[PDB]
Amino acid sequence: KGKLPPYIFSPIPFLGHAIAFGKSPIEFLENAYEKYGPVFSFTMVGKTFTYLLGSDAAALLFNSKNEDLNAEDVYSRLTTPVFGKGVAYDVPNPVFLEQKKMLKSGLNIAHFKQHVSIIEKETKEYFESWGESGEKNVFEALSELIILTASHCLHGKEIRSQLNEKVAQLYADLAGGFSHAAWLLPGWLPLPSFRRRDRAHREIKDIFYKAIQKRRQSQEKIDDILQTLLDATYKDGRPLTDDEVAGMLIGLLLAGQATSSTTSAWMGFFLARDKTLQKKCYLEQKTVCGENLPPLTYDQLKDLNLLDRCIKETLRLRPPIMIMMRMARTPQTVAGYTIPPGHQVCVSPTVNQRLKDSWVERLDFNPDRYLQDNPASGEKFAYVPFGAGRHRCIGENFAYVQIKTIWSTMLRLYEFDLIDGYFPTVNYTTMIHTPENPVIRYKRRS
Ligand code: HEM
Ligand SMILES: CC(C)=CCC[C@@H](C)[C@H]1CC[C@@]2(C=O)C3=C(CC[C@]12C)[C@@]1(C)CC[C@H](O)C(C)(C)[C@@H]1CC3
Repeated sequence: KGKLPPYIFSPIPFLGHAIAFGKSPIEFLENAYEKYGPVFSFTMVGKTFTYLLGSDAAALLFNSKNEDLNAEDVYSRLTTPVFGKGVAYDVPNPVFLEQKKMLKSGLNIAHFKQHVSIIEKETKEYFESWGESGEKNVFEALSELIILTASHCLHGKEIRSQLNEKVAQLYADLAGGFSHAAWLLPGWLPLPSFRRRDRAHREIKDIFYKAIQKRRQSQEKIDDILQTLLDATYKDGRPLTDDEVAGMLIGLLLAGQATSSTTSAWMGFFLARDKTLQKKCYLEQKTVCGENLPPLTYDQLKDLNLLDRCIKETLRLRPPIMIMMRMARTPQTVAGYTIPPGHQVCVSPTVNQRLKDSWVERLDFNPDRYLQDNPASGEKFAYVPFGAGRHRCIGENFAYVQIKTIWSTMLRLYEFDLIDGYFPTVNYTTMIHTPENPVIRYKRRS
């Protein structure tokens, strides 16, 4: 009822902080935290935004019911142009919850066991074109490759065979629609995400009419994923339209690719920058898999603990998801403040995960930080790259399978280096932080 969180003055009448935030969001929220503490509001584009920084505040959002802090109210703008109607934030949460469970069917030890071989092969195949040595763009490569690995692993061999590396460029433009601008403005501007949704939709639509050409009198007794969707029905019983199916396959692919490819690229540069550490990851491959480095198996992954912490530290310093957003529909209180209905409520993993008074040597890439007590273990919500509560990621496990496998394979192929000391800066083009000038030097390993 009572007290609003501290408000941050802007001299710009309706825009508010839209420009400064859009240009440098992290810097902004860090500065805001030092001056206003962990809970504050500011205006952007005639709207009020309340951020919850650090673990104790962020808990309000993470522990929230969707009825009170609503996701789709914010997210539908961003994702409905990308996935299309009928799926995700374009439907009630009870429906989206049903879809979420369909997609979880593919995600268990059974499938992961097969995934590891697919991924290792796709990777090795892909990086032939790099030959023995050079200087190349590793982010473009992983973007291409992970289209292939993700579609193969999650979507099946059939779908995979109709996709190729040109589809990465569709997906860059899909992900291009996850921008400050798209977040805050009505969709009438130079977003070509719509063209790429037209294409990615068509591409995925051929595939239904392919299984459906057989679906008539050919009932598949080969286990697939598109099959699961076509075969499945909602709680109430109704079957998914060809449109629902299609959207969910676009989303599943983006899910497997967008967050993984930026993360994978960053790890590259962190390891290229710290050579001692890259060495040990290589040695770990041998210690764990044997000096003769045979093909990778799912069961080897759980023991690649250093690489595991390298992924963890990358997601700490460069999470692919910088902020999560909800719309307050009912008043809410945190830290002695009341957030009224209408506030957009936000948390930032990026910020939480380098908080000046939580994370010692906050900006250092040190994966050994997890071998002593640290906020990821000793706080509930200081480390949240995959989120928490009712909205959290179903795909963390697959994600780690893909990135470990790709980077296990890649360390076996090459030794990586920076080019004249240059460590990529952050590119805030989109709300998925990619690295600047992501060209890595590489030569043959061993
Ligand atoms: C590094 C890889 C990934 C990261 C960092 C990541 C991160 C996240 C985060 C932070 C959320 C929370 C959204 C929110 O609270 O508003 C989320 C939700 C989700 N992610 Fe991911 N994700 C990744 C990979 C994947 C993969 C591979 C899949 C599917 C196979 C996937 C599917 C989902 C789904 C279905 C949700 C649920 C959204 C909701 O319930 O509102 N993600 N992810
Ligand atoms: C159901 C199918 C159609 C899509 C399922 C995946 C979808 C729920 C996941 C995948 C992409 C995803 C998570 O990584 C993303 C977000 C939350 C949930 C999403 C849409 C969101 C929307 C969370 C908010 C972030 O700021 C940002 C806009 C970058 C991402 C975009 C990607």
